[PDB]
Amino acid sequence: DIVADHVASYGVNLYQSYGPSGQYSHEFDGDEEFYVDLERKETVWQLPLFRRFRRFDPQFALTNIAVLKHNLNIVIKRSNSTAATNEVPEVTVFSKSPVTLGQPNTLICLVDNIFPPVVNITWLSNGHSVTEGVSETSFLSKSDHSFFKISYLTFLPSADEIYDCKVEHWGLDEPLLKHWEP
Amino acid sequence: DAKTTQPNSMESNEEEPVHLPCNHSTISGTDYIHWYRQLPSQGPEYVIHGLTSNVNNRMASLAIAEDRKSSTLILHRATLRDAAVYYCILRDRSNQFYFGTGTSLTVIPNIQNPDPAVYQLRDSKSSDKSVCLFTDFDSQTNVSQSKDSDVYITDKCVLDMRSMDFKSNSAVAWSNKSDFACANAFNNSIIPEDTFFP
Amino acid sequence: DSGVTQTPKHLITATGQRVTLRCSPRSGDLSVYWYQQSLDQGLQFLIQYYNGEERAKGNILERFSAQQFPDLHSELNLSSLELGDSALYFCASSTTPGTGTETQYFGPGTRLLVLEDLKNVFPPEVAVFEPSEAEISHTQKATLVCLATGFYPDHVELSWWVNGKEVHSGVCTDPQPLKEQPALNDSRYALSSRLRVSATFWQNPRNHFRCQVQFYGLSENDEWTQDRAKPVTQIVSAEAWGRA
Amino acid sequence: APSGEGSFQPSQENPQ
Amino acid sequence: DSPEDFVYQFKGMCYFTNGTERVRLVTRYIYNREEYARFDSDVGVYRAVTPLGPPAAEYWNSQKEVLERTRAELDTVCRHNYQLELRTTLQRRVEPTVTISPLLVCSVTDFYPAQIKVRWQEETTGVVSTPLIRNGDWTFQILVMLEMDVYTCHVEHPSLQNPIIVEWR
Ligand SMILES: *[C@@H]1O[C@H](CO[C@@H]2O[C@@H](C)[C@@H](O)[C@@H](O)[C@@H]2O)[C@@H](O[C@@H]2O[C@H](CO)[C@@H](O)[C@H](O)[C@H]2NC(C)=O)[C@H](O[C@@H]2O[C@@H](C)[C@@H](O)[C@@H](O)[C@@H]2O)[C@H]1NC(C)=O
Ligand SMILES: *[C@@H]1O[C@H](CO)[C@@H](O)[C@H](O)[C@H]1NC(C)=O
Repeated sequence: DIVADHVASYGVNLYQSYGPSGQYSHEFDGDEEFYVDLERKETVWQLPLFRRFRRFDPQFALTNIAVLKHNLNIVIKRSNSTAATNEVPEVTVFSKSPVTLGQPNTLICLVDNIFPPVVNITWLSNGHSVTEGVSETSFLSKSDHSFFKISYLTFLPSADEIYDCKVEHWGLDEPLLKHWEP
Repeated sequence: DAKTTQPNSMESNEEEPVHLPCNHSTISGTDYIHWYRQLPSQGPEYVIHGLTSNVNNRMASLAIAEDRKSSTLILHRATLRDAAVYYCILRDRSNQFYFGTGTSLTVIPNIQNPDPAVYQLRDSKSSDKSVCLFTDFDSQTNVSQSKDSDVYITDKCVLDMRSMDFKSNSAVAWSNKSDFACANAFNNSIIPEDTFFP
Repeated sequence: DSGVTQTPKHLITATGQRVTLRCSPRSGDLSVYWYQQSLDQGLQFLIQYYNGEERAKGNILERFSAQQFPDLHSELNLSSLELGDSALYFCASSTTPGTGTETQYFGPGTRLLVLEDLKNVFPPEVAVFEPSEAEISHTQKATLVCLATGFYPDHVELSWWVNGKEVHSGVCTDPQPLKEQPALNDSRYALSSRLRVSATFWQNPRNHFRCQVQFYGLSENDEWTQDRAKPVTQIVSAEAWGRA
Repeated sequence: APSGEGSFQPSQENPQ
Repeated sequence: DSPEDFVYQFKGMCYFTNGTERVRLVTRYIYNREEYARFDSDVGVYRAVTPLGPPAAEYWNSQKEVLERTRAELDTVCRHNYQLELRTTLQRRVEPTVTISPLLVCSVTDFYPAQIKVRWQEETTGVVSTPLIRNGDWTFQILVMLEMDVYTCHVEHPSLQNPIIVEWR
């Protein structure tokens, strides 16, 4: 382990056989600055400030991931085709700010110990699926080389409105349901 | 994104140092400085590269200014083989090369003992065919083309008789005409006063 | 030289035709680049492939396309040829897709010449001019002159051969060929070279001197209607023996 | 104009 | 019954301490969750971490242009980008929203950066606090509870010129 006032990943390069799929992002002090949409060849900054004052050429992400794809192919042969082990994720649901009935809030669903980086995070309101007002972070790195993803749900707090965070991963024996009610 | 500027041409004297400048005020912290060379009509070939620190290698040296707003390619001793087009290119990660127009370097030999003369050479197959040779003139002499349609005059050309430690300049003139004399073949050119005519 | 090979070395084709340029990168090199060097636009980058997939694009025309096979060799295909496509096409190779410190290794290039018709393509006439005895008596040196004349295009390689071996000391070839009719757009060229030996070297009848001119012309698969010999790629020579 | 962000490049595994 | 997956991660990390004075880089080449090779700027050469690493670290160390780029990345990546953070990220200061709602809980939400201190008459010694909560949208959260006159919550954060006090009754 290394200790410092600040830790930045410039950046997090991920490529895996399942899909195949890749991820390119930069992090600072544990928060994601941006990600590159590898299909749209576009840099997506995570703050209005970054969008207004910073710039990353997406062409460098794509080229990096191309080398990862080459590297993975070589190392699969070297490791005598050793596949990834599935980890059990840890799901936590909590609000963004204090709950006030009739005051727009955000439910935060933290999914930690993701490995491999393949996950389905969804929301439920009174047992039924919710797509309206849902958004999530990219896979965020960890020192142990597992990941964490955070999912959000904008909602209006009310009585007779129970919430759930449904997580699907190969590390689980059944889809994890993390409940939340105010 | 950041581009370089260079002189379009430079003329240097043989055996003297060559300092090819490059300008790049707009350089980024992420940009490396590269120099490539190209002889005609061969492919470009790498010379040197650097970031901030001055670099030295077998081919050349590279001086980068403290503010990194300019650089210089140093040839410590010019050679006639050094005449080529020199490209100062900015490199960053995987971005593509932009060669730009570069500097056409021409190297001129110091002719130690000039002996300007015009000679006539007959063809090895047929005696009737004739070529004129203006040779051994100093590099300050300039060979002008013919003010005739039936007469062809080549530009100067430097040969190196290495073992003899001898270089010489020459241009060749020829024509189809029977009355084509060598004594009046390079008269449109500024031939030296001391030029020998056999 | 650099380990990058390119085929064909020279290419003459008519307008509207298609050409396929081949490029073999260096062993171990996984990235391939294509450049076009013209008089009009200079050295321009066209395309980059890495591990058989497109990695970078320059200002390449839709009628221009490239590929990189599993053996990492590459092919540049140029369709619906125009006179302006007449240039030098270079390919380069590199280990990785590129870094700020990584070298690009270049091939020798392909000289592509797009013509309206091949009817104006001519091989050269070569001649050797024996040293002036006036030069010998004055400098104690002997200059031999060579004259390659009336060739089209200016795709030629002139070399000097003393006693069956190529020489480079005392040799001087014109850097550019001259236009015989400076007015005409289809004019034939001339190219001269000099070889200077000692008076006593030339004055030896045992010494053979040969001026060799390599002409890059038409293909064996190219059609010829004209009642003159097909101006195919060929060697044209002129020799001279020493004079006592 | 905003200055372009720097980034590390992965070194490429030996193909041979 | 689960799909087969082979994962590769390349991590180029920068560690900054005491402004621009101390800077250290670590590049990590990971097969699945196993780091097999790495370049630490303090070492200055690629090192094999597991027996999967010697064919890559020895190869990269034999190529001058690979060692020169990796070494120069301390300047072309870490140092370059830290000046870009100085003007944006490091100047980002979001003041917290402090409220008390009855066990009396003082909720300190949506603040940036991490550096926070919360105190609770005189300060008490019997308070249960949450660990620092990372919301993941560049804002933090911290909740301080207290068991069982005027009750006051004292919050200190770099964004504030003076600590924010919230009272009860
Ligand atoms: C912290 O870093 C100082 C370096 O100076 C600056 O501050 C940083 C925050 C950053 O902005 C950077 O770019 C600046 O350059 C150190 O001080 C320097 O130390 C050298 C060597 O000892 C000394 O010769 C310099 O005069 C001194 N510069 C300054 C600006 O003070 C700190 O070192 C401590 O303080 C010094 C004054 C000195 O007493 C030294 O022995 C101390 O270690 C660094 N502090 C720590 C805690 O490491
Ligand atoms: C995610 O959802 C799709 C459709 O329901 C499914 O095919 C896929 O396997 C799921 N992945 C995981 C990790 O459960």
